[PDB]
Amino acid sequence: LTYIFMIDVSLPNTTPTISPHVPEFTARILEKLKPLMTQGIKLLKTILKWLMASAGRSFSTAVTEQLQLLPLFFKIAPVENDNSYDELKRDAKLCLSLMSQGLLYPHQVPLVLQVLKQTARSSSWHARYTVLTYLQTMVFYNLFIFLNNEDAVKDIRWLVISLLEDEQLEVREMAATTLSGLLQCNFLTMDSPMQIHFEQLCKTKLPKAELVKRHAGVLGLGACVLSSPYDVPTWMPQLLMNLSAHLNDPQPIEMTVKKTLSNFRRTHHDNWQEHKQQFTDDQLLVLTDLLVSPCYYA
Amino acid sequence: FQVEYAQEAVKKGSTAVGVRGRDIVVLGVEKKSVAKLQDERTVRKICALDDNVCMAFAGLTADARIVINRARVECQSHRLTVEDPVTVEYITRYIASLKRRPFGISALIVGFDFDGTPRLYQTDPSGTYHAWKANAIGRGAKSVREFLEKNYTDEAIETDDLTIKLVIKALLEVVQSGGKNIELAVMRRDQSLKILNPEEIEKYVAEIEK
Amino acid sequence: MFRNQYDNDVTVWSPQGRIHQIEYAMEAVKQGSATVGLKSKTHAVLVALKRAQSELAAHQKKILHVDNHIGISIAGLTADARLLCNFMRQECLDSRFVFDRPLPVSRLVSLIGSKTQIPTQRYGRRPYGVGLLIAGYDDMGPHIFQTCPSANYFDCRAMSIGARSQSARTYLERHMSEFMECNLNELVKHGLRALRETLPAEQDLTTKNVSIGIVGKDLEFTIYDDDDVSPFLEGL
Amino acid sequence: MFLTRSEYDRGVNTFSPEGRLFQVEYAIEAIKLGSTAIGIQTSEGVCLAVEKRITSPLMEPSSIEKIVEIDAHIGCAMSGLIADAKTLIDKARVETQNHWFTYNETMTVESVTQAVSNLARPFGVALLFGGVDEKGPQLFHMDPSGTFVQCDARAIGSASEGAQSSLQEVYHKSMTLKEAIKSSLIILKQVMEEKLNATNIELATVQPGQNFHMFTKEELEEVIKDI
Amino acid sequence: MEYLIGIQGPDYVLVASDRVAASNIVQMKDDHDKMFKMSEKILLLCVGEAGDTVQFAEYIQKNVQLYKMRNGYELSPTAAANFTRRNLADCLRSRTPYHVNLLLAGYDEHEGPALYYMDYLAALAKAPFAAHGYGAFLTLSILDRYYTPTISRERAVELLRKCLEELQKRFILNLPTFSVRIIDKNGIHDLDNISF
Amino acid sequence: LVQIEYALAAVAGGAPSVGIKAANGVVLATEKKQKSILYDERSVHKVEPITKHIGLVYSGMGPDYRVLVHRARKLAQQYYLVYQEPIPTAQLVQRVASVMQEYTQSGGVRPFGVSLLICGWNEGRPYLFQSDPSGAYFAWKATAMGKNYVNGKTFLEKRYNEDLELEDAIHTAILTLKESFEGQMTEDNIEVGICNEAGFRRLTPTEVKDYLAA
Amino acid sequence: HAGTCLGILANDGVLLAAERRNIHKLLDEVFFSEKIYKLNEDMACSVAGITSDANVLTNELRLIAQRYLLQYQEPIPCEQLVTALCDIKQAGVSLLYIGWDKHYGFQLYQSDPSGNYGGWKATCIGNNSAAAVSMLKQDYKEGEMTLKSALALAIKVLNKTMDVSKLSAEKVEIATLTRENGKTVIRVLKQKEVEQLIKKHEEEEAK
Amino acid sequence: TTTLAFKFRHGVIVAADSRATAGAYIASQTVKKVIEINPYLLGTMAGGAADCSFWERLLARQCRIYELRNKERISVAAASKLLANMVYQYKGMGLSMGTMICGWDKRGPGLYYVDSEGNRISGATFSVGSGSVYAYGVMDRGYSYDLEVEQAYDLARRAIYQATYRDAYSGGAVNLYHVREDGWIRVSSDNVADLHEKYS
Repeated sequence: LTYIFMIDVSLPNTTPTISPHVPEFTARILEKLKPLMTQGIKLLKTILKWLMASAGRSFSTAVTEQLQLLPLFFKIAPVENDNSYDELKRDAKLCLSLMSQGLLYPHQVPLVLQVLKQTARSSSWHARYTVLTYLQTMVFYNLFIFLNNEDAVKDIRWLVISLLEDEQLEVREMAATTLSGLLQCNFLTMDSPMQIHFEQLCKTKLPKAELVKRHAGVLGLGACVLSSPYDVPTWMPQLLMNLSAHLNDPQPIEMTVKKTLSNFRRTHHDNWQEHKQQFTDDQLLVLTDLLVSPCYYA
Repeated sequence: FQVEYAQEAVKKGSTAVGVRGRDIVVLGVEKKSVAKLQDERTVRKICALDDNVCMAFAGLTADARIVINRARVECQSHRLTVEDPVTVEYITRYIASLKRRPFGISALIVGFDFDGTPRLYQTDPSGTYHAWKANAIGRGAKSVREFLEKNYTDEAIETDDLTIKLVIKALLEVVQSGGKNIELAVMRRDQSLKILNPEEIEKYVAEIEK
Repeated sequence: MFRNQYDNDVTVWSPQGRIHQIEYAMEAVKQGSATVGLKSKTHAVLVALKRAQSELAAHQKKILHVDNHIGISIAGLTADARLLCNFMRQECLDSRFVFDRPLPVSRLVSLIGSKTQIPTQRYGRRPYGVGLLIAGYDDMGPHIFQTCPSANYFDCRAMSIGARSQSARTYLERHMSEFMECNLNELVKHGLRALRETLPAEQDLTTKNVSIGIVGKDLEFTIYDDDDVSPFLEGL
Repeated sequence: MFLTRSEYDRGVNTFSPEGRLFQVEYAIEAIKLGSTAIGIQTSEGVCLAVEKRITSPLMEPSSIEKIVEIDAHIGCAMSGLIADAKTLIDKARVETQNHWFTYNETMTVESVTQAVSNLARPFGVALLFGGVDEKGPQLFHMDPSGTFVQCDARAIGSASEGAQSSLQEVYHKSMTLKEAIKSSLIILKQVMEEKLNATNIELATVQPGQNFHMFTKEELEEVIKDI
Repeated sequence: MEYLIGIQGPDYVLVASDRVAASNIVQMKDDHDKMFKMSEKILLLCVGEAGDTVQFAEYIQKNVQLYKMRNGYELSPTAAANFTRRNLADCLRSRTPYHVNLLLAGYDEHEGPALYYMDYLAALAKAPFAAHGYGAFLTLSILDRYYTPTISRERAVELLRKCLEELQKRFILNLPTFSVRIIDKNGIHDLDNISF
Repeated sequence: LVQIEYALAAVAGGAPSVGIKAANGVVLATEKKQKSILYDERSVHKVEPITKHIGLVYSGMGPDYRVLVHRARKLAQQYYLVYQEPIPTAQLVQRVASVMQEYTQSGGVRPFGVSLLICGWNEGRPYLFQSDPSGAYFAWKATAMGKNYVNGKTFLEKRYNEDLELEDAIHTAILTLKESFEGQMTEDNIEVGICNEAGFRRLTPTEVKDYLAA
Repeated sequence: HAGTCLGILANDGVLLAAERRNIHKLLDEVFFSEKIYKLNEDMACSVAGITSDANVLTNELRLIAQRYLLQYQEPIPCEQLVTALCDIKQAGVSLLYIGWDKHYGFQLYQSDPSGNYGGWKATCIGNNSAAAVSMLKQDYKEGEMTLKSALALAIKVLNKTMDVSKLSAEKVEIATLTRENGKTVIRVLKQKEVEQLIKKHEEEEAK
Repeated sequence: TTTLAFKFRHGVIVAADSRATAGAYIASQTVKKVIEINPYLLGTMAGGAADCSFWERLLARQCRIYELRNKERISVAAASKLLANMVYQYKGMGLSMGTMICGWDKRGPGLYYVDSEGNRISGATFSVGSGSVYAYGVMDRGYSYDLEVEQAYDLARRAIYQATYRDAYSGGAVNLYHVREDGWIRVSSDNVADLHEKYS
């Protein structure tokens, strides 16, 4: 099927060929996969094995009628990506890896971001997880298509931050791993209403939904901490001190502050004699004398 | 890491199919071509472990011959200490725990376990092992196992019709026209392990072609 | 960036005459939670602060029985603390079997520092990443020996080790002249006050995360559980 | 997203200058990968539930049992590989029989968990020991650093931190066993998005009056049809 | 003592043994097979002390069964005799010798039938006929009298019964029942039990 | 096989040694120079006996030779205690070359920087072998090692003829060391050992001076 | 690739055909067992390697061939001696094995250096093996082969793989293994019999 | 000491006395000489008291580890063979054992006399001890394979009584167990002085 549809190229001064079309066929595939969005899951093992073969073996890697095969693939692709899963799951995870690592034309940045904002809106936490791991290897291999369409970098920044508020913990920690990498590759500048959105989210009362609301600021401060692993900027010692104030918080918060500070100290012992000059003497006594040790030291 | 290098020879080694029945259990492997001047006796891949247990393999033929002659001692060192023959799960758990690096083979250990119960197991090279109704190991194992999932229920009425319209019909899904390219094994409950000669192996294919 | 060459193994001297791998193992006693030990010429008291993995879990065995007259206090790897504690228990049993007397607390700590020094000199093995506070009672009175991953050991009037213990060593060095005349219930308050200064201003010494170990003159060594520390935390 | 290594990451018996052992933690971090197991200690027993992850219909489900029987009064659930933990179930089974032979007692759940942890390359599995002792029903977690602790409820596995946050909301210290069987299978429906049947879960409870009991295909059906 | 006997013909290795196992003055089992089959065409009649028989003969039975599994073909009766003689000899200088008196008997497709004898010191001797126990003292001279080398297998059963009637008349132990089986070219059959 | 190729560089830097198998004898001639007049020429010996009938010379490293001359003497007496016959020269070299192979095999131990020339006499037939640091060994009619052995083996191939006697082989062995000597050889600068029906013996220096008058 | 030994199976014997390779002129032409190493009374072998690692591999086969005979008082079957070395090489030279046993008759094997063997009707190992493996596959009646017809095939495929102008009649080492009067005979054929097969080939192939 | 076991159609009976002696002195008469291995096996304590109560408590350990590993109860033919292989390693060192592994398995009723000299034989009827010769003739004349359960209780109960009546080293009280298909049960612990009133 990758050679049945190789002539449909969309080259710049071309003509729609007589040879059969991808949009005329994929619309029929969605008509057969409409109960999913047992005989449709049998059809996925031919579509996924086709989309695995048309990765770099076609002259346009993403026809827009194929892009809504993604929300059907996100809810199937597993999280751990292990050899114990089914062949439907294992071939759906490494089909998403070949589409995210493929290019896209700059008139597809409203079209794929409409899908991923729809897929991670509210379907199931496997789909919210894999949209984040779709994005991190898709706004990197297309990193300057997105930075030209300045309306799109506002939509990535919305989706990553609005998915720190997820009801599933495993989703929101990938949203902070995604945000920490986007800050690191300078896809998202650390503006002031980003930090105001987290610093006015950490100071959140806990009466006993409020726990997941308070945690997402601690993910957000921690995403900024992990974003510069080998430098201490001017904003850096401030959002380590009030990041360290959430150390005696309850336990979903307490792991994250212990992961962020123990990963801080790991990467910042290379030339810490040059990093400690960006700290006050009153702030070195906070970071040096602090418990982030794992369970096997207690 | 090191176990992944074991599995790459299972995916290239010859196919091994086993189903399990009400009274008999059947192995069947793809007898490959050898050479023009190679005597094809020493290249048979259905080995007997004891009187009530035998196994196929797929992978390195060097590391298989280590696994077989270690499992053939534990089939006999069991009888010294227990006097009872091995259960099929005992020698399967022995082979899996035997598999520094694991020995790069995947086996289909079949047989009976002193109460007449039919058994069919699989030692993947990771060290894991579990039960099976019908299974496939080798080069075209994913498609043969998909074929055996389609056909299991009303085949065990006759032990002849169970074990050709499944087993030879599952090798014929991947292997050639047959007769000289199928090594087929069958054992009844507490009789012997009999490898069918190709005068009788071509007999059963003619019923399948009809 | 700064790739040190003299800290692969523990058998490599640096040109400063300073083994880095031993100094890196001494930073592993700063990884555990703080514990305080102190003595009074009557009863010797270990006070410890415990951590839990989560809620719905116990905290930790932080103070361990060694003999009837010796107890220790973990700070560092519990994998190496359990390895030293089975050495100290058996050595106390061997002296109890042979001489039929309690092993002197000064002499067991000498047996640790002979064992602890061996991985700091031979290739492959790593130092014991645990520092013990050892409370004892011998014929010569009570003892608050401290062991370190660097295998020297320290007889102490009082000592706190662990994380944020420098604020607790500051407390104990201010009040160490008053310790030798305290009662039992007064000394443990000084241990709980020393343990208190290792906490933030938004954390409290609850009875769930405080463990107290006491050995003394006629009192055998006994640890105090999640509810038995309540007669010690109430008067505070 | 990006790879940020340090220079103190590839040495086993080597302390990091903050006093860490990163060739221990990175092995332990590489163990939260298998099917999620949840154990809940109640005052009337202790439940043990686990996901199963069967691929083919020809595979018999009764032979990838990731919940085993240590002795008649102690159960155990695994996460990691089923063959990685076979040398920990062997010592736990033998030490309860060494303790029976020598002392004519049932070994307590803490002491089986202590004797298993004394073997600590670290392990590649974390375990949940569920059992009824003289202290009543108890549950012990057995992290791959050889660190063991008493737990009221503890989820292990891939989606553990995230099921543990659900266990904190649903647990209380006056909880019945028929709740915790259903309250954990709510969470197994959360941590994997499939429908429950007799092929994707295994559940086993250890009550005071009864021995260790693995639920059968009828007893698994009568619980899933409630929730 | 327990009783063994073997009569080799041109194509058969007729062997018999008592079915009695005794403690002190009582006898505990009335149907005790002392014959161990090792291949389809060889046996091993083992008597001797308590315990050493079932520990040695089971050791030789599974190590010869291991030869069939590793190779497909079974041992010859001569090589199974020398394999049995090899293990019994080099263990009698060890701390744990065996006090087993053996009578090995097999058929070979090429070499023909064969009866072997060894004592507890493992001195292998191929014999046309042999016997063990205290009852060997009576029954060898019926065999020295009436054995031709070309005796039929039906005249060997009646030669066997003359030896066993001598034990009924003259021997002091009660050996009432005997297990009798033949080792012709078709394998190990099992003749009817000679009993009195 | 890297250290084994480098041990042969330590052999080919060593002093020249020449062995020639005659009709009724074997001759082992070598270079024993001293750096100064201070060295006692007769204190240490390079041509060295193993049995009454086997001797061996080397080219390469001095101290590594003594390990092999101490093992070859043990292996010749472990034969003689068992079989009560003097060891065949073929069987001695199989055991010496197994020792030299045993240090290439095990790690943390460098190979020997020694090639050996092993003469002998068994059953009225002469023998001359050469054991390499690799553990390989070859039977020779005439060969040479040491400095300029490529020039030595081409020199031997022109002046070898299997009908020559033992006295004629001592001349063509000293003439082979003469080509790569760089000096004036006295009775002390070389060491010759001959092996015949009477056994192995290294020549006394007054016996060598008769051969140096040719 | 050093040796050029090749095996050929027939109805009444097997034959090894190795060439004696002499690099330098001053190497002594040894009068000992040169190229075909006899293992016991009914089995021989030949290696594709140097004559020092030959003496390790053959004197290990001879331990296995005599630990068997000490234990069973029968000669070893000619596959178990192949298998027991292939188990030792599984934990670095290729061999051939000719022999006879009462089970599977005349046998020929070829041990890989990895530890794998196989029964061959004719094969080659060593120098220019695939040049002569392909030449045997051209002309070998796989079943209709007499001993002398196999023996003429050997000096045919050796005249196209080794040397110049004489087939090295004093440097080729054919040994045949036959059955005669119940015992087993291993005949390293003499130089007069090895020269006439060159003469019976140079006359038959020129005419 | 006198023990007794016989297989009949409804399982296998185990009978034993209760007296342990010190040469001539009676140490106690309350000895549980039927060693309860686990709910499906049971052995008798004939010979030395420690040498049976150790090696069958070690058998009970080993039969349990078989059950946990292999997910099935050990057969009686194999649980005796474990005991025979354990005590043959100490042959000639002075173990005064001798016992009868009883129980039910897939093969039917199981009964295996195991002695310290290395014997291991199956069989329908056995009797071990110093008064084993006296329990034979009462049991051999009243044995059938097709008894009743109430008849097979009184057969073994009386055959131990006649054994205690002639053997000076056999006495105390009888202990009668019955091994049916779903395990063993204790049916009586009748005193010998109380049996003397009924039988006479």
